[PDB]
Amino acid sequence: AGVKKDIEKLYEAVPQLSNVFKIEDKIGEGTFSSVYLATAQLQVGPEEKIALKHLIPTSHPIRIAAELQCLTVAGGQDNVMGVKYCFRKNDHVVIAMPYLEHESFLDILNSLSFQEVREYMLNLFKALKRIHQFGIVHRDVKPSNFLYNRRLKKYALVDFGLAQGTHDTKIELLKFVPASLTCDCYATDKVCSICLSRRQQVAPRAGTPGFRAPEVLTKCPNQTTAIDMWSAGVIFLSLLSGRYPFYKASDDLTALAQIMTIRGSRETIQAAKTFGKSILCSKEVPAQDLRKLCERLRGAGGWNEVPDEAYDLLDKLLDLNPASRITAEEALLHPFFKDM
Amino acid sequence: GPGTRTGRLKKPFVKVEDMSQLYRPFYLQLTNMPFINYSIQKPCSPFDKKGYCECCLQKYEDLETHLLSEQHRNFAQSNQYQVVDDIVSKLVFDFVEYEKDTP
Ligand SMILES: Nc1ncnc2c1ncn2[C@@H]1O[C@H](COP(=O)(O)OP(=O)(O)O)[C@@H](O)[C@H]1O
Ligand code: BEF
Ligand SMILES: [Mg+2]
Ligand SMILES: [Mg+2]
Ligand SMILES: [Zn+2]
Ligand SMILES: [Zn+2]
Repeated sequence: AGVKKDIEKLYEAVPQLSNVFKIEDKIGEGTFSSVYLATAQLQVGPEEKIALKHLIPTSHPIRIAAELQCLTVAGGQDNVMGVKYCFRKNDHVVIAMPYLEHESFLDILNSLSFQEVREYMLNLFKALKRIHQFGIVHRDVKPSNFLYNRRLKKYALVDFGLAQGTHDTKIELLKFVPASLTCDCYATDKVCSICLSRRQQVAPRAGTPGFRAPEVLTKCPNQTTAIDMWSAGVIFLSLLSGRYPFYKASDDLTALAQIMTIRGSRETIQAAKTFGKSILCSKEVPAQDLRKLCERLRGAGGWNEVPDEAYDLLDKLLDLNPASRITAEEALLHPFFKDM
Repeated sequence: GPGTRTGRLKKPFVKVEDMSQLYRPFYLQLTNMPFINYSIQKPCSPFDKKGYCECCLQKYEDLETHLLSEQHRNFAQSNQYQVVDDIVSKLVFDFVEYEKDTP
């Protein structure tokens, strides 16, 4: 009913779709898009399942085209989703991708094996290595944007709607996407009318707060491909601990406080200095040993044999310092992936 | 306190400030700071319409209303989507297209 009307409105908005696709169901309902499952006939192939991503028509054309261009230029290889076609009528743009049937991350956790964890992370790093080679910062790495088909052992990083370019990005369109006074409250628990009256610092939009790196949470102006590696580390932390969502926060500073309870308040404060942020935390909390944290959260019995290499890689992904944080290319060379 | 806009943050708190001191600090105050709960059963966390149209450069209170406004329809029908069409021109359409069904 509610889905049936949405499908009817989509056919009305882009009438060409009615003569190509049998739209079966709504599989994504985000703030800025809706995704539908459809069946199509290939001219010189079999029938195919297709995901149709309808972008919110308030999106600027440049942002629409930049997302499409990530898929056309970087997609189709190394576990990065590609695109078959794109249909437009006025402000209604529908991206047609091959549909990858996939598991929900809660179902992944329910039958997870250690080798499956290794393969999942390996294939995530292959996709991140490729998009980072093109100078794309995804900004929204999380399980719902990384599709996994367990039966086929097939993977696809999707959703470039929040992506930004690096300075030397190879996605052309990503390039196109009173006075403040000092006071003596700095590095204290004080406020005053001077610091309270300054304007707000602004930063590009990122994804879910529980997957944002500390430099994103603190609104650092320089946000690099390292932010995606932090997000990958959060996925790994969920896999090793069995907890999802691991960080449960709807605002940035709550997420940061949770991160400090895992990685240490003093450690986070020292790292933040290097990207120009002063953090003060009235309650000091120690850094957690990652093996003990994951083993106690996941349960005992039996997964007690996880190798040291797994938690070492997790430490490098969750490096609070974005400069020393491991890269996707380096992660693929890490001892955790011996023989793969 | 509030009257003078001067004083000290009630604890516990987290405070974040840009080191150039150009921006208002960000604050977090909670009754309790986060606590890692190992006893809650997995997979639970251990810590357990209005919008802006980039086309019209305009805030809106209801999406469906805004999409039908004269200024948005004017943008929607313009040449501003050529940047999208130029990418589509490189893609190959390989689906079967049916004639419209008629009685
Ligand atoms: N090519 C695809 N194959 C299968 N499912 C998809 C595909 N693209 C998107 N989806 C599903 O639709 C959801 C929303 O799509 P996404 O591009 O992530 O939109 P949003 O930008 O709104 O998050 C995804 O989380 C996934 O479940
Ligand atoms: F919500 Be999508 F992951 F932008
Ligand atoms: Mg998404
Ligand atoms: Mg998205
Ligand atoms: Zn002050
Ligand atoms: Zn508009």
